[PDB]
Amino acid sequence: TNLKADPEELFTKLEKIGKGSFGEVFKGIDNRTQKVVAIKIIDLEEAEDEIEDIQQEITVLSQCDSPYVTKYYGSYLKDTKLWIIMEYLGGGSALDLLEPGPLDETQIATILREILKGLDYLHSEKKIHRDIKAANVLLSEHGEVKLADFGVATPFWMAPEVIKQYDSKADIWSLGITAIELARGEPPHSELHPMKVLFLIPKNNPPTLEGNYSKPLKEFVEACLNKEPSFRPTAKELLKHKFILRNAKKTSYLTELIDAHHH
Ligand SMILES: CNc1ncc2cc(-c3ccc(-c4cccc(C)n4)cc3Cl)c(=O)n(C[C@H]3OC[C@H](N)CO3)c2n1
Repeated sequence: TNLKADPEELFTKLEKIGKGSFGEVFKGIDNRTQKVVAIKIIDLEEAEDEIEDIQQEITVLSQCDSPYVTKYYGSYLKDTKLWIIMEYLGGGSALDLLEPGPLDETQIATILREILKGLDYLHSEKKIHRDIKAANVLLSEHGEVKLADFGVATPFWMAPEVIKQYDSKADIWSLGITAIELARGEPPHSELHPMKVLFLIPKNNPPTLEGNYSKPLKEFVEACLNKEPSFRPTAKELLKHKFILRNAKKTSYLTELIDAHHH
């Protein structure tokens, strides 16, 4: 977290690539290497109790060294603005890639498998992602799949025990919801007011995947979406799930999904 270096000099800020947590995010250029980066700019005068959450997310990202976690390159403070520099992933989010139409089960399994590799990494490091969902899964222009936007230490992807106040198995529930989101376009209860969903997730039976999907995909979802966390499999075990093994293919095939999105 460098305090003398000037980030206007080190980076060229390009177009906004969305609003993230706590500030605007820009495509940018590292002027020394010409590599494309993602730049989040947070106004610290506009942040109340958020500054502690920002620092905690920086710390966690700095401790991750995995091809399945968006890389953190550093941060800078210029007058009142914190610049956070991260790996730029040109494929967009998995949520973005749902827009042209439905994924097939090969694409779903490939994305889930790469998410599981990230979760296996994090849980083996004694970390919890805490916000697994399609919008937080970023793809490189080559089809590599990475996790982003860790949750701080909207309810639709939250495990019931998280809502009732848990461990890494909460990520497995969120993965199940993400599986449904990748199959259907949106999570269970997405039509409902969030405050309704807050009491439905604890109260109701767990969601199931409805529609003409393979039984292994439906069983993948069911295994993740058990109200009892100890009954959920680990990420390691789910990497061997028949749905994953029978359907996932090379990640480079996902470039066809990325091109379809830039139709
Ligand atoms: C479309 N390619 C693409 N490539 C790469 C990144 C990277 C980040 C990123 C993540 C997290 C943070 C970060 C790190 C520590 C603390 C705090 C408070 N934020 C900083 C950035 Cl720079 C991003 O915001 N986006 C955009 C986003 O929009 C929201 C969506 N949920 C995920 O992607 C990216 N987008």
